[PDB]
Amino acid sequence: GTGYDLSNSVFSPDGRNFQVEYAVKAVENGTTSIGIKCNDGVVFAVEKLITSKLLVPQKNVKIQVVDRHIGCVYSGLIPDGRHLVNRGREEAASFKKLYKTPIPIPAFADRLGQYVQAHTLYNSVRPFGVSTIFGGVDKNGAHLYMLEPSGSYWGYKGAATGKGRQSAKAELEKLVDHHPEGLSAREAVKQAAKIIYLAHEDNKEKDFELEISWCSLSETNGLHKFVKGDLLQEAIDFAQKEIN
Amino acid sequence: MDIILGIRVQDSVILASSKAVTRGISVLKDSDDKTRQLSPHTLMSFAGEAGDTVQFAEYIQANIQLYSIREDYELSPQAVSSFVRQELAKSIRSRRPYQVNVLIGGYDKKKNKPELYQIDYLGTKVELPYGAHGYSGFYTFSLLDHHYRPDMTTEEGLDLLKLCVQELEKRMPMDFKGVIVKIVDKDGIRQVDDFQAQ
Amino acid sequence: AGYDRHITIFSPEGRLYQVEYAFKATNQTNINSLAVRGKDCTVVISQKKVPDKLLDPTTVSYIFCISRTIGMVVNGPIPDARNAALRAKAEAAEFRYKYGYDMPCDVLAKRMANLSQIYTQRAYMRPLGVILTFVSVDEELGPSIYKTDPAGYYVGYKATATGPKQQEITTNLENHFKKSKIDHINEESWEKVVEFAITHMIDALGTEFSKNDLEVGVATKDKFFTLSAENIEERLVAIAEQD
Amino acid sequence: TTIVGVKFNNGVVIAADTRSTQGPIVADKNCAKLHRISPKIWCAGAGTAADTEAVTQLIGSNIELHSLYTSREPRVVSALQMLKQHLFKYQGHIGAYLIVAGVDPTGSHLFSIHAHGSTDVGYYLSLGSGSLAAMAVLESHWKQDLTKEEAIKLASDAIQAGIWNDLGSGSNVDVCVMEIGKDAEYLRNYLTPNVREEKQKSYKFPRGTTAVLKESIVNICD
Amino acid sequence: GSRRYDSRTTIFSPEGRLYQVEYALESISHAGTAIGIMASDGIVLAAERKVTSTLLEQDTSTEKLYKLNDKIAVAVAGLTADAEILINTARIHAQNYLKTYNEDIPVEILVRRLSDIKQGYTQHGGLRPFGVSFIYAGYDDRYGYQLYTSNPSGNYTGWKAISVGANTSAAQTLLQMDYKDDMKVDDAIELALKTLSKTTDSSALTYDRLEFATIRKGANDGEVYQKIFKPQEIKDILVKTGIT
Amino acid sequence: TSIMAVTFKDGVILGADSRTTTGAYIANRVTDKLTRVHDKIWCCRSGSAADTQAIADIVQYHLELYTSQYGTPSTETAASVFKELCYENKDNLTAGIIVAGYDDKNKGEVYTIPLGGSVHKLPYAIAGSGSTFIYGYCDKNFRENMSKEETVDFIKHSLSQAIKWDGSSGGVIRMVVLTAAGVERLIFYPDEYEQL
Amino acid sequence: MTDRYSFSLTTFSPSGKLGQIDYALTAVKQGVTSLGIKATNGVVIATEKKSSSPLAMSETLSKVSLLTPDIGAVYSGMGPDYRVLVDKSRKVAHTSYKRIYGEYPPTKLLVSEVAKIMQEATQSGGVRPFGVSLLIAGHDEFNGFSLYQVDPSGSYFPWKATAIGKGSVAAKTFLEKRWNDELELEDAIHIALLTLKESVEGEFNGDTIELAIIGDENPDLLGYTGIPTDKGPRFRKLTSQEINDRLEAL
Amino acid sequence: SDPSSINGGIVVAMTGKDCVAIACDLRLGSQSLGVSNKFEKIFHYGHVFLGITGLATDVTTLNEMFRYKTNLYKLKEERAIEPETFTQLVSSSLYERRFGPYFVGPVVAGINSKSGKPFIAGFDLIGCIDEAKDFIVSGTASDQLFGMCESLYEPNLEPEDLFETISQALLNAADRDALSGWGAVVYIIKKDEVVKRYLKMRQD
Amino acid sequence: FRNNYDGDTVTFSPTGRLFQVEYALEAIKQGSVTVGLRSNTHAVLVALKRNADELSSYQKKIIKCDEHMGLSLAGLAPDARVLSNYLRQQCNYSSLVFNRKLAVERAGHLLCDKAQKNTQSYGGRPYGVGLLIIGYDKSGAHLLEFQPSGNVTELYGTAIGARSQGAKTYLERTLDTFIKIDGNPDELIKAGVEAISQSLRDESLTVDNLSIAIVGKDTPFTIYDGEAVAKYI
Repeated sequence: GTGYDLSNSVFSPDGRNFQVEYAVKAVENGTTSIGIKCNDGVVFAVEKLITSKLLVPQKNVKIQVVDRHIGCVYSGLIPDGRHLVNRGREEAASFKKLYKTPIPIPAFADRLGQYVQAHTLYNSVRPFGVSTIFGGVDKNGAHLYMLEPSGSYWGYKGAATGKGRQSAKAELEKLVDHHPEGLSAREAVKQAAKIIYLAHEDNKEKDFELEISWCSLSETNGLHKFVKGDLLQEAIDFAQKEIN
Repeated sequence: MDIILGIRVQDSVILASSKAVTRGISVLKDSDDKTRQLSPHTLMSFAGEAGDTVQFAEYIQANIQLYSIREDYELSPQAVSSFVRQELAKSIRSRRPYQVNVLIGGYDKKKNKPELYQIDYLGTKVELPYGAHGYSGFYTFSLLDHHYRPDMTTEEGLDLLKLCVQELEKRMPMDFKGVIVKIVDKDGIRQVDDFQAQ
Repeated sequence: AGYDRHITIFSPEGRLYQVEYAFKATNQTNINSLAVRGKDCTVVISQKKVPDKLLDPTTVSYIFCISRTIGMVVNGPIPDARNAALRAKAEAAEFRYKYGYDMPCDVLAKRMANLSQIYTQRAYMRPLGVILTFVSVDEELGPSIYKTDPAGYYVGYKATATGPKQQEITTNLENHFKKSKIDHINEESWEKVVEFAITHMIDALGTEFSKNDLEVGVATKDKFFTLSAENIEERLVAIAEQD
Repeated sequence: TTIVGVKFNNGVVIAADTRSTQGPIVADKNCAKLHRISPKIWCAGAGTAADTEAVTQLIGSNIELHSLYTSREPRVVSALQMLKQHLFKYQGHIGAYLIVAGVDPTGSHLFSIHAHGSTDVGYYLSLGSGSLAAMAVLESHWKQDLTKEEAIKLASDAIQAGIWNDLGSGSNVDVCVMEIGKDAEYLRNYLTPNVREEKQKSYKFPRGTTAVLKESIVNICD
Repeated sequence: GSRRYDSRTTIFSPEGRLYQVEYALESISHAGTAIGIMASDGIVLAAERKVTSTLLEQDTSTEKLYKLNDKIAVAVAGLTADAEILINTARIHAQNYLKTYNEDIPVEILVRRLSDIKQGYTQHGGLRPFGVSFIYAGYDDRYGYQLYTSNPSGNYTGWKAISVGANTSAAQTLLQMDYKDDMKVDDAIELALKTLSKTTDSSALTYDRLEFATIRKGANDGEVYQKIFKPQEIKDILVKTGIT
Repeated sequence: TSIMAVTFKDGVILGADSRTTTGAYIANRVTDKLTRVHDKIWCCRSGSAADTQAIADIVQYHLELYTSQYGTPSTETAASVFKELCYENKDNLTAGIIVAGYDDKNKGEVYTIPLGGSVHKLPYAIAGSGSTFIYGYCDKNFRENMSKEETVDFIKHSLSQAIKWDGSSGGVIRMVVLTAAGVERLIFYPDEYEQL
Repeated sequence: MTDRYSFSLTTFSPSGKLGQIDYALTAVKQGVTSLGIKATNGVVIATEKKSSSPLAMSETLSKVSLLTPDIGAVYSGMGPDYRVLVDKSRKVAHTSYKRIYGEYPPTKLLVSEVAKIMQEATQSGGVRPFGVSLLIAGHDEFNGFSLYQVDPSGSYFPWKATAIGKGSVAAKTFLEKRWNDELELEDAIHIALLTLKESVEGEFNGDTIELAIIGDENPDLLGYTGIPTDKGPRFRKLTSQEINDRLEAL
Repeated sequence: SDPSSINGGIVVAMTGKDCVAIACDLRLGSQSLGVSNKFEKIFHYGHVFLGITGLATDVTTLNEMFRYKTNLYKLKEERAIEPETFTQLVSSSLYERRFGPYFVGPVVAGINSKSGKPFIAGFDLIGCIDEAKDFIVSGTASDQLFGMCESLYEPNLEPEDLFETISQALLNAADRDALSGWGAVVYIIKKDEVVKRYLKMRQD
Repeated sequence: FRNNYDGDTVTFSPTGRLFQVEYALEAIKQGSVTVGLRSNTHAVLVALKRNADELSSYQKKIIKCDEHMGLSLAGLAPDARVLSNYLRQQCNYSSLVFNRKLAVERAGHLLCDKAQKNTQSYGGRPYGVGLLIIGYDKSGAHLLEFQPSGNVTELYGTAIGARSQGAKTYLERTLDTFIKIDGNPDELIKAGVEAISQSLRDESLTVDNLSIAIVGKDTPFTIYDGEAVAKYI
């Protein structure tokens, strides 16, 4: 019959979970955000629509840090995103407390993964309405990941989600082909600013604000930090130039 | 301790209980009735710890009366004493055990015979022709072992008690301020208001 | 009344649609896997299809190391796949701690199978849309293949296959055994058994593979490990010099 | 109590005396201190009688269930782990001291467990108040590679050392042999070196000697 | 959430009726007939075995008559499994009473408790009720021989003669037609068998399809006795009453 | 008990006597106080046999599960699980534990976890009732990055002295060598070390 | 999270039926045939091992399970439900009997425990009934040999002989004709093999058939000697070879 | 202080030829104060007998518990419980209270109705089973009883002889114990009949 | 359509919407208008109090949370009491435990997370009230806009409630002006009253109908009602 999409943990006759797929709709409807993995770290960037002049510039920070070496950005229901980061922070704290060592990015990924997957197992909960891009530097290098409402996640060279996910992916694939030797943290930052500017066309109606953060072994000492001031404006200029 | 005596004669059970209530250096009351009627033909006397005593007697009274209303029937004295022993036996291994000893005197209307049960705070129950809790037993058991007969009349029983009370007023250390005597028989429970000189 | 199709209760036919639909989800990944037993090793092969160029191929896998000796290959979506893997690892570590010896492959299978049986009887738990193939060289039973489905069913196999083209691979293997008359690959080295597996995978599916089209796991006495793109390449080159 | 364990070339054997006590009184002159956890896993227990028995049955029961669930022969290590973790959970309040031995798919095994939960492994072990008398014999005659017959003699001699020199020990010697390829053989009262001599007189009383007050029949039928 | 699949087993109908109770009774109506007849010197229990075969081991079988106490027994009509659940708690209840008061449990007290349990599944918990009806036959020194009946609702009443299960209407009419206050046990035994005989949906009323029990005070003693007839004992009594 | 762990040029070596007592009685004269919690992370146990066994058994379980999920654990991580167990349960434990492991990047590492539950990373550490007697000896004879042979000798000498003065120590001296080369078990007998 | 299915999934329909249980019964009907035959000196229970792939090793799976050394079980319906029911049954024989009286429970009582477990799955909140029917055969000192059937409802009955599953009707009719109160175990076994042959489509040999018996005590299967009172289990599963030998005298 | 010496009392059981005997005193006191001379310590469930020494309250409780359990056992098993089985029931019931035990010294006696074999068993307060072939003693005069039994006893005594022997053991043991005596009852048990006798003894 | 996906907050509509949250958001639109704006030295709230009858009182729209923080509400009054009371506890905890005044930005995050929890679990309902929060902390003056969806936003000014679009456009127009009104609370308030009046229709703001609050540099959050707001009408 029908009605296989009214309750969460339900399998449709073709083996799908519609509630999860509907969650994806909330994600695709969101702001575009990306992740670029450079040769010794990762760069995060996101689109901040300016609903009105009333929003204080530089004030509603989207990117979030977990512990001191991990960065998180997501598209969709912001509140759902914060909720997931809170779980990540507890998750990272519990790992460190027992094993002493700050949580390895791969282990962190599965921690978020099992949690998000858990929200597709019962009808008493709703799946997460966000796709999240996160990563950092650990004992064995840099790692970039993207997690879907289904709980699915994999490691990426470049990742994008949201409204302009297609432009971004197109651009990220270009970078990959033109840089088999790797991209540097400095370059990833500029390129990130560009990809966001380009992907902003699928929303060219409202004006936006750029936000970038990065975690690089050589640039930030493996710690997660926001790209501010001159390095930021410099990236904005590099984008504003190639947008024309 | 306080005096708690019970003696079962031919057709009734007689309970005598000291009237004194002493706290430390002062006797606070001299007319205290250490008894609760559990049902029209079942009377219970008690002695022990300052608060547990009444809390336990009343708790049981409430339960027996509740049983009476629900079943519109009066439990036999044997059944009541068993319920009481069970409650004390639970108590002994609880966090704060009831420190109460009791005598249960009842008239079994079905068997038409009086019954006397002695039960201590440990849940030790025994049926006897006569019993006592506390130090009284040390003077009254051999007394009654001498002057007691099964077929005695209620009047004979009261004289048997007078004999016990006198011995207690002569040899016991404390001034228990006399006793209150009650009789349980086929017609219920009544108090012998004239024993202060019977 | 028409809800006997949304949770795990019986339909008038005595069926459990949610369990059936779960089985359906197992093919979602469009990948086939197969396992065979050697003289004293066990091999599992699984297709690997990493389409997106933005992905890091090294982080994509449906094969798991549950314990020093147990390997698990999963046919089904990765999130349910990982939920199952984490559970099995937990079950494996606990068993060792409580009973003093390594959990046998068949015992872990029964335990995971029982767990699945529960999602089949309790309403608030949904079945996992995955089929689990566990392998090892048991200290008591030798090479072992045990597979469990969303119905809480499991059994031991001489060899087995799972995925969209399961039937093709199964009959192929069936035939080879009807021929050899033995219930295993009479080969001493695991490399040759891995080669046998990939060879018959190619025959049954009618397709050629590159080092990045497969995923391989091997179980030997006291150790289960996965092969690297290169280990595989070396394996592929070998089958090439026979055809 | 004197219990011992001794490994030989193809298995393990355990033994024990049969005395039970309450202070200076013998409670049981012939109790069995040898318990079966599974067909080929036996346990010699010392300490608080009821505790050794109860913990032995509990783990034995769980071993049977585990065996059925895994379709495998129980292993001595499993009994060892289940026992120790149980005893540890109880911070030594369960006064059990045991020697657990047996043969399983991995070979022959000899262990000991203390009330607090620590375990030991060895080729020869002894526990109980007769512990020292027994161990002195073992430390005096044990050698590597003993035959089933030699092992039984050594173990049995050790138990006797306790029976004769330890007031907490006495009566008979029980033994159980666990050989790698055969059924375990439990030898209850393998030795009975303390049979009471014939009494000097019979104290059978002439009927009517006891004064009776009253008599009656008892109803057993419902 | 779950609310979607909640049948709500404990609610009133617009007519102020309890659905599940009604439906449970509807289930009982198809169960083998059970009859209880009380005489001056005893009580009789007789039930018809629903579904039987050549291969059914009757000597070891019991699906309608259960001993609860030494002075109390019950006849069951409905789900046997559901009855066993209740039966076992009734057995415990009687022993608890005995342990507490050192006196056998008065028949009504046992019946009221069991009825209270049924009543509960009717007012709270969202669980289905027990699909069972009991005929209680017992003796105590306060009311002598007693006959009670309890059904899924948790209500109970006393009877001189009664039936539960199938064809109760026909059976009740036949009983209300030949019952006499001054009956003797043996009289009741015959009335019981005759009624079943006329209500039976089966060809003939043979011993292999019956369970029988009596509670008589065997004069040569002074105590009451429960007797759950054996296959042969029923085969005998059947020939005597004239049903061969 | 006399136990110690020493880092050297190629890794680390653990050593221990083999005596377990119940009063003045030697319940076991051939005890193995060197316990494995991971392929190349071992520990030396002292204090309560029951307590250290129960703790080691649990740490091993935690590291096994850790490995299943995130690969090989560092020596530091193992010392952390021990420490967590020892600190959190300090009121009911009597476990003096030394943690030693060999890592390819860090080479040899030693962490001592005394009674209170604190952790201390050192070049080498000594513990057990017998340790008190060799504080001066060990402080005067230890050198960093000694060779496998020099280290085995340092431990053999140190522990023979500990065994000599402490009645709670004795039997054979056991050692476990941890290097990139693998795991080597060593055993020395009274006739050999007593006359050093 | 948290199971919010605290209400019954099996309720009464207006007709008075309990659907979920009827449906469970239906699932049992679709299952492979299994049967039980009681003799004067033993009981036999058997079923067909319906291999679900020639690559699967049917020995790795047992439809006939030992519950206690004198009690065995077989079924028809959903194998996974049966499997967990076996684990619970072995455990309950311990937790509710052996640990109390130090002896295994008599056949009727264990059956009683199992039956209860099934009844609960018929009324407790959030669950469906078990989709299986069981045939339990055993022996105990004061009751001798017995054979029981337990349905998804929790109901159970004693039998002389019977069958459940796919071709139960035909099988039962056949057993009624051959059974008598004088059968010896070997006779029952023979009759069992004959009855099963009708219900088997393809191959019929010791590898596609599974059969066990509850007969004399097997001291040889004890695993130890020394205790006179311990004589060995009465339960014994026949070997493939043992089956083929009897198939030749079919 | 010692719960096992508050009330006093003793029990003893003996095996004979196709018979078993179990006896007890009738005293129930409180320290020095003798209170009741009718406190019997022997009970029975079907054909199985149980004597219990120790704290009176626990003696009564265990009796009520075993009646409760043996009654359900009969309902479910459809047969009376046997001595060997009952012994296990007693043992596990006691150990269930391992760390807050009943202060009693149980003694089981009876004839297995199927084997006809005579059976006696003793227990410590937390359940340790002592199954003797000759005799079992328990109570505040257990030392005296061990002395009497180890001396007076001999195997296969006829019911009439066993009665004399078990009575002499009990009587003389109780007379050396201030907390035992005050009357006594003896049970002679055979497959078909059970005789109860109240002995005449000192009353001091 | 919608009717099949709006029965609770644990259900997504086929387009990714959460109707129960949306219906909650509606309650705010039906509420009385309230404005919030700030300069670099002060933050102000202006609210229109609604009354039932002319015999009833005007329900309070402003709630003080701490000496440096407070808010105005639009929607279900009870839910505002619950949320403001929780904001008070968080302010309190920050002081007691850390001897630290809770930053407005943190209060916003805490509020967001609290609201969120009631949009992903069965049985709970979203909050049906909007909140404007003003405060003065170690980073100056602040204004936050809280929606029941859990979205909290920092702005220079804004307005919620019925006909709020009026005041909002006006503030979006006056921006460069009011944001510079430092050191003069009276001016900032008048800009607030001018903003709110841009959302009037029914009547005109009276003395027992207007509600104003302010917080700043050396000004503890203080509410003004009745006669106190007279000098502004």
